[PDB]
Amino acid sequence: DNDEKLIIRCRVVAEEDHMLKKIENTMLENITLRGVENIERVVMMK
Amino acid sequence: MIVPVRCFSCGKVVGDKWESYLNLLQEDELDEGTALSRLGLKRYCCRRMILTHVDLIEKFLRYN
Amino acid sequence: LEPGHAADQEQAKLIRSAIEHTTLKSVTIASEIYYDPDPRSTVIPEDEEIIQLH
Amino acid sequence: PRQLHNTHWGLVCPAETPEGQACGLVKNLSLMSCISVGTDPMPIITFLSEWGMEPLEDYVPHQSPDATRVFVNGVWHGVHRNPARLMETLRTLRRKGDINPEVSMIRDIREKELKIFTDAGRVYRPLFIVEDDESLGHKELKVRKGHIAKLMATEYQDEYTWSSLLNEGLVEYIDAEEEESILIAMQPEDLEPDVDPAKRIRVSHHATTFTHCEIHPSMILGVAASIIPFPDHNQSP
Amino acid sequence: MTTFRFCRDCNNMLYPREDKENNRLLFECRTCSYVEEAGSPLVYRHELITNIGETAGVVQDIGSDPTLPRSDRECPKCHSRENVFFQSQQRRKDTSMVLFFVCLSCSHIFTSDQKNKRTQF
Amino acid sequence: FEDESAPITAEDSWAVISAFFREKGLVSQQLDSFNQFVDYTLQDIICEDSTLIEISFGKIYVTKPMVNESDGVTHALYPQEARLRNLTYSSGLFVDVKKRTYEKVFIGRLPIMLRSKNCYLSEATESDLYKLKECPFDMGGYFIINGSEKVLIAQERSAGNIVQVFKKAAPSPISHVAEIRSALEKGSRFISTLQVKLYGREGSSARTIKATLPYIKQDIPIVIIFRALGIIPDGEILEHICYDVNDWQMLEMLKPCVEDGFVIQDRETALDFIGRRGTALGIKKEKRIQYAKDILQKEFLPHITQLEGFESRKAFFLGYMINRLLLCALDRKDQDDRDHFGKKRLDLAGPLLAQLFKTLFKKLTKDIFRYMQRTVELAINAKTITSGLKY
Amino acid sequence: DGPTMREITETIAEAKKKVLDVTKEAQANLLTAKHGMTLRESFEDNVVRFLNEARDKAGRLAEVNLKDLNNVKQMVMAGSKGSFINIAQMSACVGQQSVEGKRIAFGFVDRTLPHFSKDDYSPESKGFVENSYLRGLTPQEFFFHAMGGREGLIDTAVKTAETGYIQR
Ligand SMILES: [Zn+2]
Ligand SMILES: [Zn+2]
Ligand SMILES: [Zn+2]
Repeated sequence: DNDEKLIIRCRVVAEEDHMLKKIENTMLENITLRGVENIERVVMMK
Repeated sequence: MIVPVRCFSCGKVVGDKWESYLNLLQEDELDEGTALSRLGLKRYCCRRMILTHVDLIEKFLRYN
Repeated sequence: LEPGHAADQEQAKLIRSAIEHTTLKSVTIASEIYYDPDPRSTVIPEDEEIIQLH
Repeated sequence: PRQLHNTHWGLVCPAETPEGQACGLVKNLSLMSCISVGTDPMPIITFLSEWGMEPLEDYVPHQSPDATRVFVNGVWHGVHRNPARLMETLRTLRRKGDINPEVSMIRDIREKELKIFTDAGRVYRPLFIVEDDESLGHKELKVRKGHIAKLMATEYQDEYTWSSLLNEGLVEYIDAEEEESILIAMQPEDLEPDVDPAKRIRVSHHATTFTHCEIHPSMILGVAASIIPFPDHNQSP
Repeated sequence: MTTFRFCRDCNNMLYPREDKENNRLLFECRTCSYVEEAGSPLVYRHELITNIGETAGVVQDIGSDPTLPRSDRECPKCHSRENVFFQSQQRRKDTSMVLFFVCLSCSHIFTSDQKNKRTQF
Repeated sequence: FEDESAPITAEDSWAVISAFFREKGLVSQQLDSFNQFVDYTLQDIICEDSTLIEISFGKIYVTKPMVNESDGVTHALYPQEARLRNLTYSSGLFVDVKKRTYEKVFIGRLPIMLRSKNCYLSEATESDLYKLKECPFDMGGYFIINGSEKVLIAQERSAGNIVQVFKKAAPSPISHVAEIRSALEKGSRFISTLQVKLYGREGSSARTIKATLPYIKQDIPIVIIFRALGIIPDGEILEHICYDVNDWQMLEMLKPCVEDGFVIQDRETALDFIGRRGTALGIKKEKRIQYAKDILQKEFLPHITQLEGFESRKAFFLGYMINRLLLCALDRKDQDDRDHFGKKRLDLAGPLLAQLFKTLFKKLTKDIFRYMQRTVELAINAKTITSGLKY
Repeated sequence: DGPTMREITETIAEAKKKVLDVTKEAQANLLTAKHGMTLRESFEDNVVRFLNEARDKAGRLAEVNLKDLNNVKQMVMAGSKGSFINIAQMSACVGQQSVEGKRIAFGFVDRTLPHFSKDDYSPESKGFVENSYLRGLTPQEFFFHAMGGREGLIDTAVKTAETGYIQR
């Protein structure tokens, strides 16, 4: 976290850049980080 | 169609002034409002009578 | 918010972030695929440090 | 389709529409709109390649990347490398009659496109043309007082006409599409460079590049709304 | 920032291949028996947050476009005060409303973006 | 003496506007469109399908207006009388026919618009109008059919020939499409739709593109369409689409397109894959191939050319459209505004009655080839045209 | 009153300056969004607050200045007819116009009408009407109020028909 740049670096574990680029889309879209499905914005109000 | 005989609102005869109104303008060169006041039509109700008549008959009589 | 904690601006932040849906995608600036064949060192200046932790 | 859209400015009336189900879909042409009747493209086409248009078969995008794509009724006929030459001549030629006045030409300077249209059913209107220069310093409308008097002598003899106005490059007809490539002044005084507390506020000419001026704003209306007095003092409905 | 290669002989695109022994990157073709070595190890990029295209349109003739607003800003290059200016031409919901100015003597492009991270445009 | 060079002022606009209206009056939209019909569209309707299988029509004259009588017969008809007798202010049509061997002439009544060039009242003066019992103020631009005065209302439609792109909502498997309605001033008005589709939503898996051609019952990968036209190598194909070699963005977008069409590497093949999607099992290859060639020469982007040498022009235009779509996908341009009036056309009298009188002159010319397919060996139904008009 | 209209005119002037700084502020990228709301949305929400808070202050201004004998006021007073917004629009300023909840939108490319230059987000460009009905509208104003107007006239036929079917 100190590191000044955030970087994630991924490899698989024979035809290997397809699985990469689907893998990538799973990454980017079907990973829930924090939060509850379906709740797209939340706003505070007083 | 034709000058109306009286002011709608006051009764003043106004049917006997159209000839003259128009001679006052074309023959003695008066502007429409000094003309109308010459004819004695000094309330706005009768003014409007002269001032806004439209002599449509003139165009009706062109048909045979 | 829970009865004690309802006029902490900072406890309703936390609550908003425990709820609001968050994917890798909202945080990700770019992705890339490189040929970097030797898993013990690297074509990438910048991840020398990263790698150098294993 | 029911809403008034910015692009009906000046071609359809912003007021006259029937209530109900037609609302919006029944329109009436502005007092001065017209609609093209179509005219054949083939001199334009031919002129274009006299003026340096390159044909699609020779086009090599990789070797002419800066080029302007030229379309005529919706066909890509090729590319050109000085469209600004081309366009200054085209317009000259339509402002003297040699390309018909109801033809439309647009150049889109950043899109690197020049689109011309010569088909029927486009609706249009006239505007003044505004030119730098003169000599006399600023951008001025091309008509001037003498043109007007020739107009009015003609009126009073009841020969200078409408068309004399188009032929001389003083007025030109503009359709919605070419309206997007211009900038129009609302009153001729926005060209020259203590107020009556009772007059309406207007916010000035922050404009040195007009290419045209409206003839009169009150032409945006149609037949009916041209009969209401002071419709600029009424709620819209 | 991938840059895209084609067969010398066929003009078809090339695809990456690992040289399994010597641990290197090749581009081969699928039609020919053409191969060549790779120029970089980058084979693919995906910008979720992108600027390509902010400055789409800046053309030699930008200054004859009468629609464009103009300002008396000065350039960083020419010390000129003849610009035309526009907003991002990306067309995002998620764009900033920053200004890009085009110097009409020297053709240099410059922003009003106080948080300028950009070298080029 | 006041400078002739002087700049005008706001008052002076009304002069110009009076001048506009003295010349044009208030319904030129009506008149100018009828007159161009009369003068130019008519005749052009006869010299598209002029000949059959021999017989070819030539020149047209149009009569002044007149009536087929009850008894004492055929007579100049003024608009006043057509109104009062429930008549139909019409004139008639005359071609110039030719018999020529290979194994004047009335043809009907055209309702004429008042104040057009062909109606008596355009030339008339004031006086003449009063004698005729026509008010000097009437302006024309309507017809009289069966005595009732009848106006055509302009109709609004989209223009043709225009490329529009569109995003498509959420449960759809296409995400953008691009679409043109291709069509003609000369030929007919045959209206093919090309659509160009980008498959898969924002990060589906290989987003591809493919195009829907007419009579072809599968969508065809766009690279296969470019090879069927003749542009074979990835390299040249992408070049008609992405006119900037440093847009790595777009070209990365075109990769799955290139894998989609990697099975077909020359134009015969390409023909054939398309040909097969248009013919039945059985049909032989060279007949397939030519199916595909004919679809593409005749029914794919026909506003460009419908004749033989014209492939670099369609390839480019297909390319451009794909460029359009991508630019929208990549979020550099907005989806097209379907409410831009500049993109609309309004159809009046002219073109409405040419929908019509072309449609029926093409019944009337097909009734001629049945004086002829059934002749084992100047005999024409006139009315069909007269009453299709008036009806 | 002449004094009141000078105060109305400034009231209005002040709001146009506040939008101008918001503008420049966004144009230097120093504006912040707050949380999920875009930048641009943030900007709009702000200039429309500003312009309507103008409209309103300008009208309260008028309302105060007019006298007890003011017959419009006498009607509102009694209840019989007219409200604030009426006084306001007639006498001080008609206000921001809008179509689907937003400022007049760029129907031509990057602009609301060809009498403006591109990228113009100012009041006048996207639909504020400064004037009152007494004073009358400008051409531009005129057209954007009718855009607005129109939206109601459709929204009211759709209302009335949606409404009758529910009722039954
Ligand atoms: Zn009286
Ligand atoms: Zn090869
Ligand atoms: Zn510079």
